[PDB]
Amino acid sequence: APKPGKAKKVIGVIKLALEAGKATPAPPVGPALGSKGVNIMAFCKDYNARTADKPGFVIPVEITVFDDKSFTFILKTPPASVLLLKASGAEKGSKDPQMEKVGKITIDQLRGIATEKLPDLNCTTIESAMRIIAGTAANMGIDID
Amino acid sequence: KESRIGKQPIAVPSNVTIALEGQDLKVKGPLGELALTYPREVELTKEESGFLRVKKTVETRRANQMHGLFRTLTDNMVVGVSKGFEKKLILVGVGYRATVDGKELVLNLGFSHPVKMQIPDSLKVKVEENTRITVSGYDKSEIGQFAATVRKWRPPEPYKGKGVKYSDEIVRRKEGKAGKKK
Amino acid sequence: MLSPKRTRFRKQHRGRMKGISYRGNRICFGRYALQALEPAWITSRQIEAGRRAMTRNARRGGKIWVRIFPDKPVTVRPAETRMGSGKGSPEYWVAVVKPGRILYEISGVAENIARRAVAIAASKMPIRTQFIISG
Amino acid sequence: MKVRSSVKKMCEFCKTVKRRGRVYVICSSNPKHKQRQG
RNA sequence: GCUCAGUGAUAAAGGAGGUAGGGGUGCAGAGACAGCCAGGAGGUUUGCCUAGAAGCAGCCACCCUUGAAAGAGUGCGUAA
Repeated sequence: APKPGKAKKVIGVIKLALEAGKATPAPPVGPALGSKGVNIMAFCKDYNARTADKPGFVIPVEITVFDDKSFTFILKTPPASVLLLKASGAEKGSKDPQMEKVGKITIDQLRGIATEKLPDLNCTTIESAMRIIAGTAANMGIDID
Repeated sequence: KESRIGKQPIAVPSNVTIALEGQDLKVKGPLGELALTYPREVELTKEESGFLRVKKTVETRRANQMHGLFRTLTDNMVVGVSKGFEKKLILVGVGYRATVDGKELVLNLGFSHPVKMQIPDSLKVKVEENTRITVSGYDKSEIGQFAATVRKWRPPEPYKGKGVKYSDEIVRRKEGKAGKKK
Repeated sequence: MLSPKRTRFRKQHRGRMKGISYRGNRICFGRYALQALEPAWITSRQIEAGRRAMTRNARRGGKIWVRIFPDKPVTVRPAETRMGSGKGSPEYWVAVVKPGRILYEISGVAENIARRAVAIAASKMPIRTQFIISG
Repeated sequence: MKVRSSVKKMCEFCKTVKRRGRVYVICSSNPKHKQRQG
């Protein structure tokens, strides 16, 4: 494993898909990690604060509770799907992969997405990362130049 | 899948001495002495090297049924009269407890009357806690069979698992509630 | 041993399954195949329940071929005595499935997927079936 | 245990052992797989 | 020489390594198989649909990366 990171896992962690600046509503985040331990009142302020550096998309949040009332979380990179939708300028993917295409992306696009979304992909070289996300567009109906 | 036959060389330390005469090998040790009768058509001798030897008449598929059988009835007695065997029994549920009263053991598993279990020969029973029921024995058939009778009363129900269960027995707790739609 | 036919003046005698002489085909279409051992009166409700089952475990794949065709009609007596010959269409129609002849054929797929496919198809057949391959 | 004529194994957790001329199939996974005759 | 069924002194489709004989094939001390110990990862929480379904209702897709090994993947399970 040339890419360190293999540590302890499975410790009662919850993962959601909230949007940068969206966590105040009760119905949404409410039922989510509400009976775990973390207070619904908190997190929200500490969420839209760190995600304020780029409000406009969804950022993978990792919530991990403890034996106390406190809590900790880490900000990750957006899905390799939503990114291909932004570069292609489309709302949703296609209904039939390959059969129907919704948009197309250049090599520079797939390359830029692999870089921005690198500190989350388990790879070694750059030519790989790009090819890793390339297979994602081939599922939502998005051919590459 | 499954491989081929394989003998398990189990003899000496001389903590167990064998003495065969006629289709009846005798097993001794620091604990006690066991005896088992074996059918004919087979021979057995005590090698000078220090290993329980056993041979067969022919290489027929039926011979393996015998040779591969007596092979164990000669080793289970060895470790049985040396290392010994002790089974731990644990109970679950309120009101369930184990208490000894001499040579007999009494239990209370829902039954209106306290059931009693007698202790046979070549077998010993001890109860450290009202939840633990250990029973030391020499051989395996006795100590084992005596474990089925003490669990024959009321086994662990697939809802809460109460009554009598072997040590580290995964009864696999199953949800009793039904009708729910995933 | 039947397939979709067309309207016509069909209404003749019964017939009689003779020796294996006639039937004795081989494996032309498809990789593997399936033959019979003893002649019989295979109805349409059997071939249809066997064909759909052949592709029931596949769904969208290769193609099914039928190198057979029914002929010998089937007349049955209602419940009365015997005044004349039967109708010929009360229940259905059949033919003759003598041994040596080929029935179902599968190809364009793997060996395993084409093996279990014939299995269920054989269950639909009232007469015992023999599994083959090629050569 | 369901009688039936054709027992046949159910899941990979089936050993299908013949006992007293009667082929049985004990499954430690789901008792529903436990069949008698076959 | 086989059956050890009392089958032979009724009875099918089908099911089961109960069992004898003959031939051949795959893996195999660059050490296979059963068992024991450990790993079984990341994007993809994938697309579509759905109140929700993140291997595991269903439809389509089912490629790629890091490696000794690990399929967007079998069975159980959760409202998810």
